[PDB]
Amino acid sequence: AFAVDAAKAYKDYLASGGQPITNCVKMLCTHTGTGQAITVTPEANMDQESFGGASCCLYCRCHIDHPNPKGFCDLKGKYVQIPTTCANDPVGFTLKNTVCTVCGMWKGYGCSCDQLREPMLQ
Amino acid sequence: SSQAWQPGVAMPNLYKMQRMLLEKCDLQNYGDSATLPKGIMMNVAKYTQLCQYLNTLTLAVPYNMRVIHFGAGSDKGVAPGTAVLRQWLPTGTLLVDSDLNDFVSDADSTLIGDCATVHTANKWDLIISDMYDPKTKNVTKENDSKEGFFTYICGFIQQKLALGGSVAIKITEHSWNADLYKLMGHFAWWTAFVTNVNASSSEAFLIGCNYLGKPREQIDGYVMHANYIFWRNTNPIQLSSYSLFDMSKFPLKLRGTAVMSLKEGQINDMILSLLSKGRLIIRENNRVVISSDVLVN
Ligand SMILES: C[n+]1cn([C@@H]2O[C@H](COP(=O)(O)OP(=O)(O)OP(=O)(O)OC[C@H]3O[C@@H](n4cnc5c(N)ncnc54)[C@H](O)[C@@H]3O)[C@@H](O)[C@H]2O)c2nc(N)[nH]c(=O)c21
Ligand SMILES: C[n+]1cn([C@@H]2O[C@H](COP(=O)(O)OP(=O)(O)OP(=O)(O)OC[C@H]3O[C@@H](n4cnc5c(N)ncnc54)[C@H](O)[C@@H]3O)[C@@H](O)[C@H]2O)c2nc(N)[nH]c(=O)c21
Ligand SMILES: C[S@@+](CC[C@H](N)C(=O)[O-])C[C@H]1O[C@@H](n2cnc3c(N)ncnc32)[C@H](O)[C@@H]1O
Ligand SMILES: [Zn+2]
Ligand SMILES: [Zn+2]
Repeated sequence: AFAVDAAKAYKDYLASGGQPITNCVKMLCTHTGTGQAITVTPEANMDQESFGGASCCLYCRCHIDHPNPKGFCDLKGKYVQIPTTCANDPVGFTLKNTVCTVCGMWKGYGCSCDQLREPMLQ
Repeated sequence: SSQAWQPGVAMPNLYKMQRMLLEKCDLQNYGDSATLPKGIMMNVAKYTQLCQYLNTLTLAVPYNMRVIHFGAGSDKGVAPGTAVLRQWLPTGTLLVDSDLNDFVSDADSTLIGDCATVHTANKWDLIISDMYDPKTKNVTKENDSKEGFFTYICGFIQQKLALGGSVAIKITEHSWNADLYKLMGHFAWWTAFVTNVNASSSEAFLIGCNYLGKPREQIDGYVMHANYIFWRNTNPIQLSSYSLFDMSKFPLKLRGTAVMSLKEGQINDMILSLLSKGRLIIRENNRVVISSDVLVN
């Protein structure tokens, strides 16, 4: 039953006031993209910075197993858009926040689905 | 000068036609570093300018394009270069990278170990090498042709590069190989490219464009490497990154280049013509199978 929950160990390491995981590969883009959290190509906007998924993944970076029966990674081979105001800790940001299934934006940093984009059909 | 708004500078044709002797590479701005956009890594800027330049070439870009990238690892444990290639290459392109040391990558598949142990039964559409042996810094004798990983690449280009395929091998003043320059003569065109972000280094990417499998011209490695140092010594390049501030047309267009398996004898002058324009890629279209040898002892 023993499991080495890294996320909780990293949140505590940051709460203790520790320098976050650096060397996150930041990409060069126009900054005029959709704005979605995770994409197959840099989609940053005037308020975001795009990075390489694998370089922002705690599991990939720490050479540990991904929380999933098959052990599949959702950042590797993708590009994660991070708010310019949180770009100092891209890895920690992808853990403390979750993406939206409706618009794909970060909940709290782009998503506005809980304000009626459409009238739920009728 | 005016070549500051370009991603880099290519070795002029009149410099390749010379027959100079090898000499110490004395760059005028050696050590000077370039000003990069806030928070951008050096190898992200470098691979960006390299890709920006490749866009101007007659590269063959088919559907489900195959690209292998040797020396993709770094002493930071990440693949900035692979991240750029992943961005630049059309969505659905098969990208495989490899390094001597372990690292995290956005590649569809990563192999860890000496490129010597890397084996594959498939031909590739594009080969990118950024491999450099640190032991090269120990300059104790003449600057002679290096072997090591260059031996492998020269063989991998002949056995695993698809006709119409292109390459981009990174070299320096002391990190170079005679047989590598001789192979550039087996392509429809070639050149020594120098990124502006690293124009203060003797580094350059030898670029073969549209492999033909047969020599078009008789190049001499030692002489051609002497022509390069001479060009670099007599032509100081100013450090620039102005090409990095415009990513509007960076992605490689999916030219949908044709892919045919034409044996070894149906290669007439009408096909060599099609290979020399990136309109054709000659190789098998089976499933990609790669592997790394494990030395047990
Ligand atoms: C870059 N390049 C050069 N050549 C060869 O070299 C000759 C002159 O090409 P260059 O690159 O040395 O010329 P220049 O310095 O003047 O031009 P630049 O570097 O800007 O090359 C790119 C541009 O050249 C233009 N161009 C086309 N034909 C020529 C030509 N005959 N002379 C000069 N420029 C040309 C293209 O339209 C393109 O906009 C070409 O006629 C061709 O045989 C190539 N051949 C293939 N197959 N693929 C290439 O990618 C390639
Ligand atoms: C061209 N050059 C070489 N040397 C001397 O000769 C040595 C070997 O020369 P080199 O073949 O390494 O070429 P150069 O110095 O241009 O390479 P540079 O350090 O810019 O690195 C080139 C690229 O290789 C890779 N690389 C360099 N060092 C390492 C390393 N330790 N590990 C891994 N990759 C590395 C990187 O991608 C890097 O960008 C140099 O370390 C230096 O003492 C020079 N000295 C003067 N005064 N002026 C020069 O112009 C000059
Ligand atoms: C300049 S570093 C590559 C940096 C990387 N392209 C990046 O984007 O940061 C050169 C690499 O060559 C690798 N290398 C050197 N000799 C090698 C060999 N024989 N086989 C495989 N990789 C090798 C080193 O491990 C090193 O990571
Ligand atoms: Zn991961
Ligand atoms: Zn939403």
